[PDB]
Amino acid sequence: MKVEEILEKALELVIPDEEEVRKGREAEEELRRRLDELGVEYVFVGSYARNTWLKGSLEIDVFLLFPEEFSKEELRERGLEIGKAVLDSYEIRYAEHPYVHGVVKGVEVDVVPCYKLKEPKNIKSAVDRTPFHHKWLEGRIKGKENEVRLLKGFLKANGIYGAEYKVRGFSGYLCELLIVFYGSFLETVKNARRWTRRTVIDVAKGEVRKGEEFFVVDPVDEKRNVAANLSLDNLARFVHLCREFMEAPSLGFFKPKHPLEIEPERLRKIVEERGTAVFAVKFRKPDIVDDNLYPQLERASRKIFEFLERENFMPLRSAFKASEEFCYLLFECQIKEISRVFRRMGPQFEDERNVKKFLSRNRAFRPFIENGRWWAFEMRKFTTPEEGVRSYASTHWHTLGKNVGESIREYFEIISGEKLFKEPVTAELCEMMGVKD
Amino acid sequence: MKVEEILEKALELVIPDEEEVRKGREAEEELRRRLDELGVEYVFVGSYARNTWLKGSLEIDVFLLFPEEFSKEELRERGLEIGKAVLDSYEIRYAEHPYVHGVVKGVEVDVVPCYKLKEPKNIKSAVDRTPFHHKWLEGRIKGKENEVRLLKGFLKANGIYGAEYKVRGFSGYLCELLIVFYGSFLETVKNARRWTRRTVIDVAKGEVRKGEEFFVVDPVDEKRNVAANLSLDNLARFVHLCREFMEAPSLGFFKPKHPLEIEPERLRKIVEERGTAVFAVKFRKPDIVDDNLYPQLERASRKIFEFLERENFMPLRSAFKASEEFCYLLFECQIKEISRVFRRMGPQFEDERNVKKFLSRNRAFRPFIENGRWWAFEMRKFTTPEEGVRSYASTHWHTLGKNVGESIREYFEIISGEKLFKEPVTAELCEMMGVKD
Ligand SMILES: O=c1ccn([C@@H]2O[C@H](COP(=O)(O)OP(=O)(O)OP(=O)(O)O)[C@@H](O)[C@H]2O)c(=O)[nH]1
Ligand SMILES: O=c1ccn([C@@H]2O[C@H](COP(=O)(O)OP(=O)(O)OP(=O)(O)O)[C@@H](O)[C@H]2O)c(=O)[nH]1
Ligand SMILES: O=c1ccn([C@@H]2O[C@H](COP(=O)(O)OP(=O)(O)OP(=O)(O)O)[C@@H](O)[C@H]2O)c(=O)[nH]1
Ligand SMILES: O=c1ccn([C@@H]2O[C@H](COP(=O)(O)OP(=O)(O)OP(=O)(O)O)[C@@H](O)[C@H]2O)c(=O)[nH]1
Ligand SMILES: [Mn+2]
Ligand SMILES: [Mn+2]
Ligand SMILES: [Mn+2]
Ligand SMILES: [Mn+2]
Ligand SMILES: [Mn+2]
Ligand SMILES: [Mn+2]
Ligand SMILES: [Mn+2]
Ligand SMILES: [Mn+2]
Ligand SMILES: [Mn+2]
Ligand SMILES: [Mn+2]
Ligand code: NA
Ligand code: NA
Repeated sequence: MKVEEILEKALELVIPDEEEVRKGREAEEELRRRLDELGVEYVFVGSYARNTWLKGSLEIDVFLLFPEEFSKEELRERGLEIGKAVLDSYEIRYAEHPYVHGVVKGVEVDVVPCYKLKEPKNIKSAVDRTPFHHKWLEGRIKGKENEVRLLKGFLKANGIYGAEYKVRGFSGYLCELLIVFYGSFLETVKNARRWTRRTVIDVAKGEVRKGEEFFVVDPVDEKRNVAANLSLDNLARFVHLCREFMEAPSLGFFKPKHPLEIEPERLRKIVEERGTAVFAVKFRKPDIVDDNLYPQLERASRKIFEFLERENFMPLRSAFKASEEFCYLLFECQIKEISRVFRRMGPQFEDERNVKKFLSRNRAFRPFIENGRWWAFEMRKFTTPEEGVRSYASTHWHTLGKNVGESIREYFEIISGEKLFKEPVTAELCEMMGVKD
Repeated sequence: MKVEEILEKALELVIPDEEEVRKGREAEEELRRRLDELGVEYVFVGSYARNTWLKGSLEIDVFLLFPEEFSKEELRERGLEIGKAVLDSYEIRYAEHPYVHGVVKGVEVDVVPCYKLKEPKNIKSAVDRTPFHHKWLEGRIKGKENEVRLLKGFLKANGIYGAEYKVRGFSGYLCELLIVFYGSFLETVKNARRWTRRTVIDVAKGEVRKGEEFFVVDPVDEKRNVAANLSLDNLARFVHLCREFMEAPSLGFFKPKHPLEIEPERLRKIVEERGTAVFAVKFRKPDIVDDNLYPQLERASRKIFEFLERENFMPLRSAFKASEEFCYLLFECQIKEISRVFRRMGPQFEDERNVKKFLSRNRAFRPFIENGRWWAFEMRKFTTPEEGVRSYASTHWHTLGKNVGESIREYFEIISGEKLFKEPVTAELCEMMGVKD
């Protein structure tokens, strides 16, 4: 319905509602009140400050600004003190150096202590450059706030907003840098059609060039890749969505797909048509934060995938899910049953001592020579992919992530069939198998 | 029972019997009679001449010796004429240049025409060096005739005597050169324990050295490998048999193993225990000689093996058999059934034009991105190895050898199970699966 009219309608799905904007301003004024009474110098940074936050993601970022001559724990101990006095409730979170996360009048706030540096040139981590992030964007982004919200809404409706590990998508700072570089949502989307996995966007030089990896150069620190947490596959999904949108634009690109919600009977039918083995490893969810859990689920699922490939079960795809109580690692394989017998490699015929050792073992069938080398028929200890994973998980839990592995050691189950379709995984199965509406 | 006493007992299994020696001498005298009346110059060569032929392999080789100045077809036309006058019956065989094979008083004779060269130095093929083979061996092998017969009997009882393609073993000329080089059967067997696939035996230089392939240098022609038709796997089998014999010598090494002769019920049991797919391609045997047929059966069986590997049926081993009326190509696979669905590779995400073409095809399930590249779920046209070979044999017969392929084009069958155990292939199946006594 013409690109320009679709973008006007999308603004209603992307701009926060009335009670959100008011809820936020009440919390900000109260927060100013408490900090001012303590005599601390501070600055509100982030998407709240710059009026670029997406509908439904209200969150207030504050940095406490201190004299340049204070030690490492003079900023840690003192900075925390103020953060605990100013919030209704709090939690010691850990991004790189510890900060405070809490609530003020029912609104999430982060309080981060750092130096008051005149000019940046002083490297440490991402914490100490964040004030300079705000300083660089403030007033380069003025007038373009809705362009930022269009880009964030687009990305969110398609599951790729956020740099946290559950997502591996686009951060808020990244969205704002893109809008500054290209000028608008529409120009971002038109130009991203030509991005590659080697594209380097150098915001401070107004330059695009080729490199070894996808790299967005932080204008505050030339060694920092702002797109570091963006996965290759999510970059690919975004380039394809940009091409599709420009080919046939729709308001539907700004709305989240309502899920498949299939009945166990239709899934049973689909699994019968495909002729595959479909199963899950179930275990208790360890008590750790998402940014620690999700890298472990990814690793555990890859190590089991690699086992299935090496054992000739021909895995197609894998997925994983965490609920409140349990985690699930999901697999589909092309092979449901393999023969008991397999071929084990022995030595070359010339090597007399090692040939004697190879032929000494008792076996049911006779070894043989093929292309100058000895081989023997031997028996597998499992013949289905479910039996294989039971064995792998019981013995090699120590490679499946520190905490995920320790949980599997205590308890796991392999589930298939009518039992599997009753766990909260039908949505992940459907996506993994490419099931249509 | 002591190596030396075993070798004395083996001489009875290796030396021709009474009526064989007499049957041969009658045919030789008659043959001399007929050639002498024609005024042709000739010489008896080969294992008959030198009294080195194994029990049960009586055959007389004659070469007709002609003046040096006769053209290529002056030796072909004239040489044939004499060969047809001298034999009771005949056949035009083809080794390299045509010769005559027939019978005299119930004994096989070959008559080959070639030049009467003073000194060898005149290269053409293996035909024109054969008189010089005899000349070089005559009287180097005197006194060692039973040593040669021990070596041939050893090799025969173990299925590796003969350079013809059905066997790919040791020729008679090769056995005689080995006995000259090492001095005896026992010294041959002790030294062959250390042969490798790089061993070069240079009989004329009294030297063993290393090369690129196993090579026995003809003392008449330094460019000719006398062991050219010996397979790598039969060289390996011979080195291992030599090691075993010296470790625990037995008369049993000179006797042929009496076969397994299993009942269909025991084979059914074994196939059930292994859990594999076992099947054969059956077709009519083309009307051609063995040295043409066996290379074609080997090729056809390899091309089908390579198909099964490429289609993920995990073939273990293959074999082949020709009876009087039919041929059989035999296979055992680890996978009895594979899923209908498989993963087809598409283009990298960057390549917009080729991505559009890939996503245009109608399919039952949705394509997906993985590690920067597009993939699609598609459906196989067969799910068992038997169904796969039916398809391969029907469409790609043109790669299965000229004559074997043309027969399969006219008629073939895939046979498994209780039907398979009733064809004359149980012995080849047992060997292929390493079945024990
Ligand atoms: O791990 C890190 C490191 C550094 N920072 C830095 O802290 C600042 C605030 O981090 P946010 O991710 O909250 O940025 P935001 O407010 O712009 O976006 P949304 O909440 O709307 O998603 C950003 O400017 C970033 O540079 C992180 O956010 N996370
Ligand atoms: O490339 C490979 C990898 C692994 N393997 C075999 O599979 C097993 C598991 O290999 P994994 O890599 O899945 O588990 P792990 O890290 O716990 O390995 P280990 O420390 O226990 O060795 C190993 O014990 C190895 O022998 C291979 O044979 N080849
Ligand atoms: O293809 C060829 C080429 C050449 N020759 C040459 O012709 C001669 C006779 O060929 P034979 O193989 O009949 O030799 P043989 O008589 O020594 O052994 P057996 O029959 O007892 O097995 C051999 O000396 C060889 O060099 C072939 O036999 N075949
Ligand atoms: O390495 C290979 C070989 C073969 N193939 C595929 O399998 C088929 C049969 O490959 P074959 O090599 O078994 O038969 P052929 O000689 O008759 O091959 P064509 O002349 O018909 O091509 C071919 O059509 C080829 O596409 C591969 O995909 N990869
Ligand atoms: Mn924020
Ligand atoms: Mn924040
Ligand atoms: Mn927070
Ligand atoms: Mn930075
Ligand atoms: Mn392990
Ligand atoms: Mn002969
Ligand atoms: Mn002959
Ligand atoms: Mn003959
Ligand atoms: Mn020669
Ligand atoms: Mn073909
Ligand atoms: Na195990
Ligand atoms: Na076909």
